[PDB]
Amino acid sequence: APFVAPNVQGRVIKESGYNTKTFKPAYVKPKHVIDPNMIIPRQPGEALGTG
Amino acid sequence: TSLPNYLAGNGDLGSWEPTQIFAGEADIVTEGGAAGADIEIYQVIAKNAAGAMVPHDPTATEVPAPQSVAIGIAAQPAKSGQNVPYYIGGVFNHAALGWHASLDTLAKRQAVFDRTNIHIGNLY
Repeated sequence: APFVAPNVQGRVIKESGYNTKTFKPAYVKPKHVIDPNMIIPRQPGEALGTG
Repeated sequence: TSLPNYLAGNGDLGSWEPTQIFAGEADIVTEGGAAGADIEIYQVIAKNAAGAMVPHDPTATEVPAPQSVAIGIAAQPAKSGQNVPYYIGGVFNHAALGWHASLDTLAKRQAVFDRTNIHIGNLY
């Protein structure tokens, strides 16, 4: 605080102002197409011959 | 500091009489600023060319120098380089204030503050 001789009126103190921020999210779209080409082939667990 | 005094003597302690500063009810405005010279309480003070408070000095020179136009009444004493608080507005007893030489009569002591918020006048 300011030292002010008791005679005189005193000093005028100031203030400060705030701020803001703003954000939009991004958008994500993975997709798969499932051919027969991908359903048919043998998957590892399957036995040999008669999968 | 050490010896008492044994001789008889008179108790002439001291004296005091008020310094009444105000002679009116205008607005009492005050500022503060650096001083360019030694300044006493309630001295009338101008601002030198460098913008530092200086005791008022009429006829300070072929052109009036800025010490020559009074700007306020020092509210507390200060040495050079120090900050002086000082009045800029109000109605002030001309007798309480410190004045330059040859700025003797109240007719002059008013003319020095002929427009500002400072007015200078008698007490009754």
